[PDB]
Amino acid sequence: METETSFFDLYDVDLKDKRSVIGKGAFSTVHRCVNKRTGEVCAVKVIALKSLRSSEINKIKREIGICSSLQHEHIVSMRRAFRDESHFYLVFEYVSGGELFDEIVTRKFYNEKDASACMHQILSALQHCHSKNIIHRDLKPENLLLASKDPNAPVKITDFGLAVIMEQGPTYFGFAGTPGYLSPEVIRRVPYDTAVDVWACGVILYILLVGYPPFWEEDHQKLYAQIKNCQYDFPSPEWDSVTTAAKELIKAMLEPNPKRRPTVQELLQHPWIARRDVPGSVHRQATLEELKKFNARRKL
Repeated sequence: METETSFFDLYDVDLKDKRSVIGKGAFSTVHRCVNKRTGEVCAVKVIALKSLRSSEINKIKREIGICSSLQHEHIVSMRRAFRDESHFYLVFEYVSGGELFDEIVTRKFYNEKDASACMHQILSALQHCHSKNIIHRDLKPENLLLASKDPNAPVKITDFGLAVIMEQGPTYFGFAGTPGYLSPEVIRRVPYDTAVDVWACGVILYILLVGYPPFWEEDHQKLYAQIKNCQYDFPSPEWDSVTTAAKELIKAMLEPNPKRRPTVQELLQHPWIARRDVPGSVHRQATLEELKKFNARRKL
């Protein structure tokens, strides 16, 4: 990262203007900035250093190393990273399509084939991550973005703040991730690996098909219990119109034991992902309505 040059020397943005703010998070704020030299529109992630403990700062530096190691079409590319005496500035490629789940609910047509295109992009990005021994650890709809408000815009995964680098096989990296997408191995606090990402994909794919998560419980202890014992189902009637290929793919992605869980490469070679005509074609309006309820529920 550039510790000598100021972000404000290479990029232009008024951090005080409201119309510059792309996103407001609890630990950072993402503004729309413009490359002074090239005119490229970018999303800078501003992180004040003020109240930050050392663990948080090194978490950020970890995110910078990992994000710089990653150059893939379906990963939001970090252009450059800056650190001055008060702020981190993580410049990223501009992403204007918003969250994937916020856009699916606005589609007039959505079927398993669309869900398979999304999952294909997510899986390919994950294949690039795991190839470099990177575990995202926190895959969730908030991290699944669309590059543009255009149809057929690419899905890009993002937010590697919780990402870890696995050097020596299954390793304990701590208990992190959002509860609904936590892998059983992480809940058990045993050493884990890239398989945890696969787990989240399963949970995500499930949602992509029906609009509600397989593990939903307000009590996080009963939720972690459901995840450990792999207590989920395909309720009628929503799942009766789903291909058994998708159902089997989710059953595989949600394998309670990481050793029996497919790698992302194996998933990318699954017929529901690789064959353009295995996923169902019928429009799933119920998935869209349930997904509006879901999007509403997670924010609140």
